[PDB]
Amino acid sequence: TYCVAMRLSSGLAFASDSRTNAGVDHISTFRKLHLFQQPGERTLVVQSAGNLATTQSIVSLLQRRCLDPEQTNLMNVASMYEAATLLGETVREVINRDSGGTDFNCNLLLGGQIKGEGLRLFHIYPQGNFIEATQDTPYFQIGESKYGKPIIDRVLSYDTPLDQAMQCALISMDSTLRSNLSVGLPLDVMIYPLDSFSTEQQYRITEDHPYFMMIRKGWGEGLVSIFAQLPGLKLG
Amino acid sequence: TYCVAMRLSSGLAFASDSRTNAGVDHISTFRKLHLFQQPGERTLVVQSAGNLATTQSIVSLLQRRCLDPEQTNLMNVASMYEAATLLGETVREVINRDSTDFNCNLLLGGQIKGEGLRLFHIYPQGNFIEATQDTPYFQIGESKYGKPIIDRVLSYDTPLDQAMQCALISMDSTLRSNLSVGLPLDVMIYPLDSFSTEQQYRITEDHPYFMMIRKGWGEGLVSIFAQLPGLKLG
Amino acid sequence: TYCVAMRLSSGLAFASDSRTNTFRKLHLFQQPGERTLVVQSAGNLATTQSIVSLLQRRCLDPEQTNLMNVASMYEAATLLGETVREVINRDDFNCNLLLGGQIKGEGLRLFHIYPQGNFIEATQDTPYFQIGESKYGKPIIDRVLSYDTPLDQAMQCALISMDSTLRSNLSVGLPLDVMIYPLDSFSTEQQYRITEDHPYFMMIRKGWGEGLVSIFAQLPGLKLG
Amino acid sequence: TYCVAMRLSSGLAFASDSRTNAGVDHISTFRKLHLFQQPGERTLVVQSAGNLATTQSIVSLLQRRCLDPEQTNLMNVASMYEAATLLGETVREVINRDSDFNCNLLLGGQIKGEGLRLFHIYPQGNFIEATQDTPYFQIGESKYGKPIIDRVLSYDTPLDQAMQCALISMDSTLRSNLSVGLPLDVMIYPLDSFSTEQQYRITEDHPYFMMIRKGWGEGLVSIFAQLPGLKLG
Amino acid sequence: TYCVAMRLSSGLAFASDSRTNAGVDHISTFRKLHLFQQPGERTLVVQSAGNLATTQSIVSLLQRRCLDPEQTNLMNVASMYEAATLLGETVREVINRDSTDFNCNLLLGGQIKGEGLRLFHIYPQGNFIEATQDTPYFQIGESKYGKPIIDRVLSYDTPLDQAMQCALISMDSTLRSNLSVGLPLDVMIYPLDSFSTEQQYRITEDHPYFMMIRKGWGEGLVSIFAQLPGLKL
Amino acid sequence: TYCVAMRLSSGLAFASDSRTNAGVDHISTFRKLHLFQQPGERTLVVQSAGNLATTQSIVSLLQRRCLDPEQTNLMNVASMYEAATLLGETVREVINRDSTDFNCNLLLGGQIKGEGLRLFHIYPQGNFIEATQDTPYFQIGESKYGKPIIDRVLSYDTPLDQAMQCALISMDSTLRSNLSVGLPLDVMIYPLDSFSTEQQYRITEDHPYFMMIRKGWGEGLVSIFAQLPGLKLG
Amino acid sequence: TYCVAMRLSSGLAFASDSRTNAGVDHISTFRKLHLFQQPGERTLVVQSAGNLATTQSIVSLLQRRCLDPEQTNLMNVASMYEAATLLGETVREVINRDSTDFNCNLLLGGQIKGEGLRLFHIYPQGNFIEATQDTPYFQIGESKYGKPIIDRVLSYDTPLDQAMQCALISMDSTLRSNLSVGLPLDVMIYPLDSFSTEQQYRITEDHPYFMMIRKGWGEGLVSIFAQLPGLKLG
Amino acid sequence: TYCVAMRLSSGLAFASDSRTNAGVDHISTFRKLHLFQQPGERTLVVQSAGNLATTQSIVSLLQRRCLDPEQTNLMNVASMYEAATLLGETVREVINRDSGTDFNCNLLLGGQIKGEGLRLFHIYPQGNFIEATQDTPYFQIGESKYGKPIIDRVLSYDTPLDQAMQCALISMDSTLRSNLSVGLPLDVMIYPLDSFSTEQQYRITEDHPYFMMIRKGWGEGLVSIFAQLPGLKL
Ligand SMILES: [Cl-]
Ligand SMILES: [Cl-]
Ligand SMILES: [Cl-]
Ligand SMILES: [Cl-]
Repeated sequence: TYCVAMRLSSGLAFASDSRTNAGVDHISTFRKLHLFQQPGERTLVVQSAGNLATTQSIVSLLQRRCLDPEQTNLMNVASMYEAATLLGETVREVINRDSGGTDFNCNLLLGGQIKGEGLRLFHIYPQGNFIEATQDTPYFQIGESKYGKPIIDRVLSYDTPLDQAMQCALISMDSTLRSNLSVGLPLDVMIYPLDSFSTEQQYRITEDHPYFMMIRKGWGEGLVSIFAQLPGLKLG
Repeated sequence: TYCVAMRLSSGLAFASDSRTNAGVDHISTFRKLHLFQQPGERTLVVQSAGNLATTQSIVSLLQRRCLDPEQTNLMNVASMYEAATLLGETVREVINRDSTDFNCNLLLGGQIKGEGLRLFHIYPQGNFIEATQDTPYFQIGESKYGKPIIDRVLSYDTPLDQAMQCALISMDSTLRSNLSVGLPLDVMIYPLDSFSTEQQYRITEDHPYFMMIRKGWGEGLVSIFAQLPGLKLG
Repeated sequence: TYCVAMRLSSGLAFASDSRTNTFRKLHLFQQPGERTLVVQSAGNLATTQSIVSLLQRRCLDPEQTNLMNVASMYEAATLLGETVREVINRDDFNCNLLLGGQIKGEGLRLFHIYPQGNFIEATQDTPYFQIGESKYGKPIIDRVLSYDTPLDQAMQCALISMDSTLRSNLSVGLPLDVMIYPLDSFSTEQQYRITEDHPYFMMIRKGWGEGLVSIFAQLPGLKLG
Repeated sequence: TYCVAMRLSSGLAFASDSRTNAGVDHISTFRKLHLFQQPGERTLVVQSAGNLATTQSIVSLLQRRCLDPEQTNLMNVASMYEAATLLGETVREVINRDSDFNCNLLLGGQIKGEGLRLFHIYPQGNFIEATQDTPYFQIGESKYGKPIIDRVLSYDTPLDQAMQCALISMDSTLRSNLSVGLPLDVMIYPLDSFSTEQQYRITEDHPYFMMIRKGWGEGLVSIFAQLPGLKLG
Repeated sequence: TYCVAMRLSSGLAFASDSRTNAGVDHISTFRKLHLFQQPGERTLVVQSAGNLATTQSIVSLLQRRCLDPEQTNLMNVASMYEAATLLGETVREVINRDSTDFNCNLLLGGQIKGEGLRLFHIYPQGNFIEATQDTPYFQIGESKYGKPIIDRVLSYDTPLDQAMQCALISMDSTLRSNLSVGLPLDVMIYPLDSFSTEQQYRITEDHPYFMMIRKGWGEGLVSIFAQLPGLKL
Repeated sequence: TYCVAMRLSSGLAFASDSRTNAGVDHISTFRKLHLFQQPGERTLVVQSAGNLATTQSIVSLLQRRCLDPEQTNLMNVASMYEAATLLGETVREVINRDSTDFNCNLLLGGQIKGEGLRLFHIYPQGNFIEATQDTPYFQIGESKYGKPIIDRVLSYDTPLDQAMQCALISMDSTLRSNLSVGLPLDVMIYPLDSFSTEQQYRITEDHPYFMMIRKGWGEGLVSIFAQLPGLKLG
Repeated sequence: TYCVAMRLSSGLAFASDSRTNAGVDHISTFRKLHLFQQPGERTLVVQSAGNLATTQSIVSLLQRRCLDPEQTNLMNVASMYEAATLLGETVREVINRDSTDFNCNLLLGGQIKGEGLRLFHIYPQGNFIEATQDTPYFQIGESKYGKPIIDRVLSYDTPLDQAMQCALISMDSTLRSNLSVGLPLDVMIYPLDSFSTEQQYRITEDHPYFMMIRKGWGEGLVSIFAQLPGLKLG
Repeated sequence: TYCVAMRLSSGLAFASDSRTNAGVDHISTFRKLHLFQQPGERTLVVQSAGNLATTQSIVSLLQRRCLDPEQTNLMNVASMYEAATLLGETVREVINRDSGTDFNCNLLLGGQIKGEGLRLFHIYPQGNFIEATQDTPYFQIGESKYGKPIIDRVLSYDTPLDQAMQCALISMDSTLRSNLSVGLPLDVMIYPLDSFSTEQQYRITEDHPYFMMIRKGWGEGLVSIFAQLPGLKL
């Protein structure tokens, strides 16, 4: 479980793995990127980490309540801030129901755009409160995140173009996949261009995916080449 | 707090930062690489992570007891394995006296004449594991930031100087990404059969070569990134 | 005790053994033309039988939430959790449940209920759940089952899985209770009890066993150098 | 962690994975098959599962005590049965010292003057011995790989096929539980040979292993497809 | 996290750092100086300390409610005092919803046309105090390191540029002594009656003047120390 | 309440204020610097902060036991480390008997013949940390006001007299910024290998040199500020 | 925080300190004597003690509302009793809004034309009492230290100049005895039927007369003690 | 209830009132100065404040246990420090029994045991305690603030015994005049250094000539000093 989200001037980039810990001996594939879409009006992405029972319930309840117009839901919230308030309430609702402790805890990332607004990205905590990405901290990570953090800090900034933000996300994934076996393919990624309200750039990245293979091989080879040509060690 | 140690065919490489959390409003610099040296006979290195009160006491006890020939100490143990057994005992002794608040992790590496290079990781519980050709390095403290470069370029047959280059790059990525890790560094190269502590160095913010390799690595990465083939998710 | 449930595009397949250490490990909550719910049990027998009995007894009370008047399978899963927690609070006794079936107005849904009373739902990415002594029978499921596998081949997969389990672990034993639930059918017709004398089960086991021995002998010779 | 050892009429076959759980967020590669060899006189194989620190200490102690003739060790114990008792004592010694800390071990090989013997040593230090009717032992994550062994292995199965059976068992296990992983360490011990030459490291790039996995998988899918149609009525 | 505000006769001076603790392994840069601006009419500065989720919700709710003319907001309150009461209400609202773990402190300083400069310190309870000529500045966050130079050099009558200087030296000493406080900085000079936000600046580690003033202060101090009379106890 | 101790290459420097909060409406003057000295053999300094009942009891018990040769005391401990352990043990003894209300912090520094200068910070839990060359000083009590000047000029190699000057300045800024700290002061300079407590001093409101250095420092700060480069942010 | 008010035959005398604790570790200077003056028609003095946020809100609300003739305010109330009532109402208003730790005490004194001098003590609950000839003064804050001198020398008929002397001696003893009370002071003499704030003063540490009255009282007192008859309790 | 004790170079001075609140409508006279005496060997004085029932049970238990040589008691403790420890144990003892802050008390314990100097303690309701030093040479319990200013301006560690008792009486007089919870008769005592005697112990009644004398002299003395002060120059 590793999800990352980036809020840039030109749009948002999302990447999630799918390797999930369901039990003592139950390691399986679950989608960790879900969409709430009203074409021409809103595009919302929810990413999951932590207890699978908890996050599946949060997504299911949200999806179900989207069908009830007499209730506050992700289709009739006026802004991304209200979506975050709503996500947080649902987090408390599900955790308190399942509880009798940190066992049922989750973290969520919520990102997107509602027509009438700019891009917004939030990190929701188990307590139900949340923080918002700014230009100074333009990305969020949830799950096993430290292996993939150094490359984002090296190359991502608020003004990084979308395609490069996504290359950065994939490289971040590559380093994580290589270093921690709790994170695993397939991947689910998405690029959201500003004011597009489009879900066309949604992709599942498997091991057989030709481009992910190439960027991994190219990056790896580039690094090994940089390393070999480093000037000789002079510690004295 | 981040320490790494590497056991290679030609020797050992050690790198430790010095930034320490002693109390919350008390974050300062403490050395996390200590030496037990017998010129021509043994070279043993201890790296510290976790509770500062606990690690300092363990090291002091080991240091005070090296001066007493009538008890087991790091100067009279016969193998690195007995050295590990002794460290393990002392951990349990210090933690049991002071009382996960008082927990520590240690790295123990070097050579005692008559045997090859050995490197151990000691746990709070006092048990330990040993580095092999398949898993030839250990990290303690805030280690994940710095792990990918090691997995990408380090193996048992990496020459000492490149292993040290790898450690420094590992530190660089850690320094950039987590503020609980901080300069100065204390690093050391132990060439096989040398029983020397001569290549022990303190790396400060002004160190010319550390500055150069960080800059060289960073610029190298930025260029590799820029030259990558265009995104094709379609 | 070993139970398996599969959620495919075209329907659901369930298989449970019955040896305990005979008790039913597959229960039906049936309303013809409206809903078909299957509950499977593994783990502490006292706990599981208590949970199942409360649920059945409450089906007789329409003024209470029960498996006959829940609006969706999601609510069915929520109810099961409440009952799990209710029994826990009242009284190690680990239990696991599988909940699968269909309520009209909704598609096929499948849940794994945990001892803590929380639960997960099967997806296209993870289209089956196992409870009980499950490791012996997992490799064949991974080899041949995917979300779009036909019901009959899914049931064949489940049976071979039982076979490997029956052969390897003596706490799992005949008879079997199995069921094929076709999409939108709301039927319990393809529910069957499989005993030692069942002709087709005998057939697939010998058929499967012989094939594997045949592939094995036909393998290219060992070359480890 | 998954280790299997097979005792046959013609020899022994051993297969171990190497994926190891050393600590929280520390899954690494460690060899789980170690050898105690006396050319022309003795060949002993020890396979490890469970707590890495415990098993490593046991192996290290055994290796170190082999250098001392004034002490009971795996070089001077008279039979495999005495070797098993020796392992068991060492298990208890290390566990009591380090005290969760539990391990399971497999012990197999031949001491000159005796036939092949194979033992499974438990964390309490006791042990059981392989027979002709139950001609293999497994430790670690073993259930996934058990059915294929029961279907095709017997006391009289030749060594090459026994090793093939181990490899398929490893394959179903690798595919089904991510705690088990490549590289592998395997070994074939021919009866009366006292040789350690047929020991191998199998990495992901190993051609025959790539081949046998591909061959077995395709075969299984063919048998499944050629099965008679479902008849539950 | 360290923010300071100074209310002087010729204007207001503000300085904020950006190092923030969002989670254990999440120390990041967040801006801690926010503006509510109506050209020619009002300029309001809000500084943040304490829980980030909490302070961001407070600022965001206020920003959103400014777009609603039918509701009390920072654009239609008549005095800086009503602004402060409004802040306190938003503080209690956020704390109640999200739940000292969620506690925050705020500084509110600025000017509404028809009134002089006003500066408030808002507490986690939603009540507040106001700066006077006797107590002309407030600090929030990690404040003790930087207090001695302010008490030493600042008074109600200090010219604006010297007040900003005091702030920068205050900041330097804090940076030098406590690692929870960190660059970049956000600073602002508000001259009396200007209703202007032009003099707002981001100070990075590369900022030429900040390097200069730190250097001058540091060498000046080291020279003062050396020229001290020899110790006579 | 503010205490600071510095361990330098040439000796140790100590300074403590005296303003103590003993009760709800009872803030009075109490000594926070106590000496255990055996001429020509040992000089040990203890500084106290936290609950007055607790620290006064710890000091009296240590003094009581110094008169009994049949039990471990500060007069017969072999190293400063065993002394720290003894302090930590006495802290736990008093806290448990009297019982965060009873908590205290202590500083312990000095020299025992046969070893170098050693300085410890003892925590209420009874464990402790040791000063090193990288962190050559400790503060207890109200310490943040007085830390920056120390970080600016103090180093392991600062000559003794300057270390004391730095301490007095630190004390001055604290006195000025927080009313829980107050004159008189009790200070001491311990030169390495001297084993003398001859340089212990009480600094009152009337102390001439302290008056001179305060006004001298204050005037100096104002002059430097004024000669700073003019503000240019545009 | 210490405030006193005296209602005498010839007028009123007021004195307050300024030391305020606004939060933990935030002890600073705040005015605790505020004026509401209508030249030739009213002179009202409000003195503050307790929670600063509470008292500052009370005074600010009162000041703002004086600018609103459409509302009851301290400028259009007919008598000091109506003023006390309004003050009590505002006390409840701020305390109920902000919500025992938001509590404050206030003194309200002066004269509104058409009635004589009046002085009130307003409590946190919003009710109040009024000074009479038998109890001609009120104190708020840290008051016990400065009470004996008032009881010994103050009466309803004490002249204004002597009354202020008593208040100053009351402060001196308090300043010397409790560190929550501190300079500068704000004092005022209000002569009967004057309606003037001409006699409003800030007393600093450098204030010539205050230094004189303090030294003079202190010196004289020590002299009295020396002239007492020898102790003979037997 | 007001008790004060002074520890000086030449001896100790004690003074206590007797007015006690035993119930809301039960305000009575009870002695608040008790003696534990061994002629030629020790003199201990215990002074009482707070809950009478608690205070009476403590003093009685100490008196009763003074009759049992097989138990730790105030007659066989080696030092005053051991006596304070004993009182604290008894304070906690009585409070835990009676509770199954209403039952809280404060105590003063002062005197001399042969072989030791003068010692004075203030015992807290928690059973912990502090000791008087040269820096704080007296303690007060009960309603103490009215009487604190005269002691601060007149008492020092080197103050002779007679002037110290005089200082205590004036302190009592001011308290009497300012607070109705404190009342005559008084119980006072002067203990000269190394005397181990209870002869200078006195009951001071309303009719006591010398106290009547010292009150009138001081009252007149103050009023005259007030009268000759320079006129207001604000
Ligand atoms: Cl609902
Ligand atoms: Cl020892
Ligand atoms: Cl890397
Ligand atoms: Cl009257």
